Amino acid sequence: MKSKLPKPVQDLIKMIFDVESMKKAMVEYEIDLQKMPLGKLSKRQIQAAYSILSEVQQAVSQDSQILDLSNRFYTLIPHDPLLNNADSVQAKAEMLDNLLDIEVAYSLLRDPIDVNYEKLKTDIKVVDRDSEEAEIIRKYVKNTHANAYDLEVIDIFKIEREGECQRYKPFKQLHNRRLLWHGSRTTNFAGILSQGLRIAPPEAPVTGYMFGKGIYFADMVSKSANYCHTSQGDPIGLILLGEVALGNMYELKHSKLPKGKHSVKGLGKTTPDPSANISLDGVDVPLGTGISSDTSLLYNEYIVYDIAQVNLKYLLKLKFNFK
Ligand SMILES: CN(C)CC(=O)Nc1ccc2[nH]c(=O)c3ccccc3c2c1
Repeated sequence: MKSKLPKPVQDLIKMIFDVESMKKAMVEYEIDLQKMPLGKLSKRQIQAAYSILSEVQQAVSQDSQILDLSNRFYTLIPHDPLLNNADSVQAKAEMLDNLLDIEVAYSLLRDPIDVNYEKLKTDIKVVDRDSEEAEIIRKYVKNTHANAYDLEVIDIFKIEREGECQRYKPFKQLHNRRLLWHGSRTTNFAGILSQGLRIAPPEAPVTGYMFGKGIYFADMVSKSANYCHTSQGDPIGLILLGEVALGNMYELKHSKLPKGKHSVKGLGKTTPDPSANISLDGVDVPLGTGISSDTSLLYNEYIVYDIAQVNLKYLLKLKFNFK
């Protein structure tokens, strides 16, 4: 029966639950879809591939011994590439980080649009273009952009994740609560809305993460926009905006969080203008233009090591221009 959901929401549900986009990504990840289809994909083997990927990372102590386990990974994950380098492990690490959010997407998936919206267990409300919050969101995109592509906001959604507010409740008393970006691939978003924003498992190798396993954020929209993996063919992507209770920040230029700190701030070369900082709802919004800050980073990085420190507030349907 005719759904009463708005068109930008209706079209977003079609986008985040696109079966063809999932199979398309599996082809691009070189995965042999004939020996392992989309359906026969299981979490039990993804987690097993990780514990074998971390064993290749263990081959730091000691070439014939490495390839005996390197090919054993290709036994679990069919491919249609020798894993000995640290770069080779990180590449397959990002693949499994993406594959798991597709296994979650197709698990939920297996009128129809209204069932899928409720399957995600989230309230997605469209934000009007004339609203005050739309100007503040559009200014944050236009001013915190670094120039190889141009960004234009197609839609703004106020996303209310089920059971996230009561989870975020104790961290709301923390100081320095900022509104930061989290960019991810269009396919992962079905899992990001149901399970939420998560941290990498202990099975996964630590080599791939600069500041260890946690939830990574940025103040510059362009930084997170690169993690959308958008091309000339399909330029539409999805980026998030979440309330991150940072509090006591551990400022790093280059173990686990000191007794007293609550977050890590990887200092960068360029920071959004602090004299142009708006404190909307008692939450800092660094929508100023990029000014200069020894630092081994592009721009600033904000990492939290507790899933509850995050409260996903907005969602943006972005269009990418290629010059
Ligand atoms: C630490 N890594 C690059 C491995 C990885 O796949 N994680 C990952 C995965 C998704 C990420 N998304 C982001 O928006 C982001 C922003 C600033 C810094 C990092 C990220 C980010 C990082």
